[PDB]
Amino acid sequence: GFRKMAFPSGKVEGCMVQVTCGTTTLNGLWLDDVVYCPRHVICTSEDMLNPNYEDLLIRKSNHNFLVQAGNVQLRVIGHSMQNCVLKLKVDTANPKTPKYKFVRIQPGQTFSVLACYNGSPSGVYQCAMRPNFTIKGSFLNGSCGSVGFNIDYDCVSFCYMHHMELPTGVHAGTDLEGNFYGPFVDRQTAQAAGTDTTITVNVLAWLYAAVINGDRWFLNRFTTTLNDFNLVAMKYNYEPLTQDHVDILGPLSAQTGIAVLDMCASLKELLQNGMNGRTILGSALLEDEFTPFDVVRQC
Amino acid sequence: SGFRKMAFPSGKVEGCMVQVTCGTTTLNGLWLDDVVYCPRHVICPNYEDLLIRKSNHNFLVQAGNVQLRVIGHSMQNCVLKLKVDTANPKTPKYKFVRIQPGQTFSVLACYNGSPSGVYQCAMRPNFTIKGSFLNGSCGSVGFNIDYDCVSFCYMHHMELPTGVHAGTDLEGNFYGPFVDRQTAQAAGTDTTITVNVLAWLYAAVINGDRWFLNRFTTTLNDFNLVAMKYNYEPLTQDHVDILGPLSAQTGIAVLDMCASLKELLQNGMNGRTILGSALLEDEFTPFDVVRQCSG
Ligand SMILES: Cn1cc(-c2cc(-c3cc(Cl)c(F)c(OCc4ccccc4Cl)c3)c(=O)n(-c3cccnc3)c2)c(=O)[nH]c1=O
Repeated sequence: GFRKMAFPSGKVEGCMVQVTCGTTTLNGLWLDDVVYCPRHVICTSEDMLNPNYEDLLIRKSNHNFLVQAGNVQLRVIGHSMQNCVLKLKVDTANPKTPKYKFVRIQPGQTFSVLACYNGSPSGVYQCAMRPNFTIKGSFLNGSCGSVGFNIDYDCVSFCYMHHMELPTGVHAGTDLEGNFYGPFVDRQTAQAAGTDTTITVNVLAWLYAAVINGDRWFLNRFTTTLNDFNLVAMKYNYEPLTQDHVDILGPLSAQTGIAVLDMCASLKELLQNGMNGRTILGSALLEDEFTPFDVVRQC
Repeated sequence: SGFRKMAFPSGKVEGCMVQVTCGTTTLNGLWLDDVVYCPRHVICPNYEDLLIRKSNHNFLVQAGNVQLRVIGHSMQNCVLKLKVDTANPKTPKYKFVRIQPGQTFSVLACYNGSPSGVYQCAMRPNFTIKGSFLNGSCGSVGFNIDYDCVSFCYMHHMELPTGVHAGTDLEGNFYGPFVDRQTAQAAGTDTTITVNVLAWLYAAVINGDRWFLNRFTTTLNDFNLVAMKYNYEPLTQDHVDILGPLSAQTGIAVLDMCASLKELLQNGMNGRTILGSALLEDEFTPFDVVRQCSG
């Protein structure tokens, strides 16, 4: 069938530690001899509205950072800040370090989240970067420093580190170079996410998946132009579909024989009619958290 | 805040997955101490005489890029136990358990000894699971983690025509009325897991999705007569007491929430969603909702 699978979390579990600074404890990512964690681990609650992190970090000494992997304590021998991520240099390389790289992902892209509390992982789930650069995750207090990743062969690509929960209940974070996804800042001042839209190219990939698994009830005889489609789909809060999106789908189009702009016409009709009580691949809603790359891997 | 289908972290189980090959067939095996566990249909039907002709060296056992010499074999129900020359140094604290319909577990899907994805499943009332499997997945395993102890509960044996999957516990007993043979087999008519739907409505409330709540209450009998009408599972008194912790953390008594559910069963949702779903979700247990939404 088609289930939203996460990646096996084992390679990431071996990297999670807890980082303590004063009364603050959150999770860090231990790779080689560096521990990475959100820089607000150094913050007090009075500084939260307008923290001066450079001013706060220059006042800290290595021995102020208690880093703990399992039962073991790690000695911090250096520290530096990169954008919104703090990098704590430690005196012993992590022997469980996998092959890895850091990558900045784009809206529509999917990844797995290892939700951790006190450096101990508690669950893993699949997630997508929304077009408004938030993620609809599942995070409790203490989850800061949890990370999102993909696994390709044996290479863990780290793409997200969790920093905060916005007022609307969605989550905001940075890449592993500390740059936020979206217009957010690690400050407790008012900030709001742009209106969230549906990831059109992902919905289409999911329909192609439905056709591959046997389900054709939503297909119609029509075709459309790219500009006719975008004019209709914008009215439903769908992301504009670009010629690049059209190119990304070509393999699935070839595999099923339905041209991309035919499938677009079926999606136009589905938006107009709703499900009429039916389901596609076990869902009564249009699914937008499977990329074209995903569909092919599990189909 | 937020609510997701969440699996247990699979690291403790990844360290136990291996490929087993008998002739042409290659499927995944579970390596604990000095034994590899896998479905007995990898020997291919009569298995008593079929296994008595296979020698230890009929079974190629690859643990990653290393070879395990099979030095013994044994069968327990539908599961093959291959004794190997050396114990798995990554063996977690573990036990074998059998789960009940309605209970959930995580699944580590493998392909040629290679674990490739993890997802959270529920044992259906008809004893099947709606999993995502492609060829090579057999012997992929289901488990729960509690503390540091892995409870293994599921080993996958076969796909079914409906797209659902059938398998055994780690002692080789099937879940449901299925046999590991090429015979044509059909899943029984499924039913919805009522206590899970209710735990999920509780998760929706905890997340601020409150629209489906109403002033009323009901009775188990009046409610249960509407469950049978909608192909829902009988709600029992044990179910109510199990939903107790959430009943307090929110102020919604369980038969109050049942009035909400009866009223959603009757009239559906007015083009509305609950926790981003257009359907009533029944794959989260009361325990699942607690471990995720409070601590
Ligand atoms: C000390 N401390 C702090 C945290 C921690 C900090 C935060 C957090 C971090 C930063 Cl930089 C903030 F600007 C922030 O104000 C949010 C806000 C309030 C009002 C208006 C707008 C905004 Cl944006 C919050 C957090 O959001 N969470 C969290 C909670 C629930 C789910 N996910 C994340 C947790 C922690 O986990 N451990 C630990 O010891």
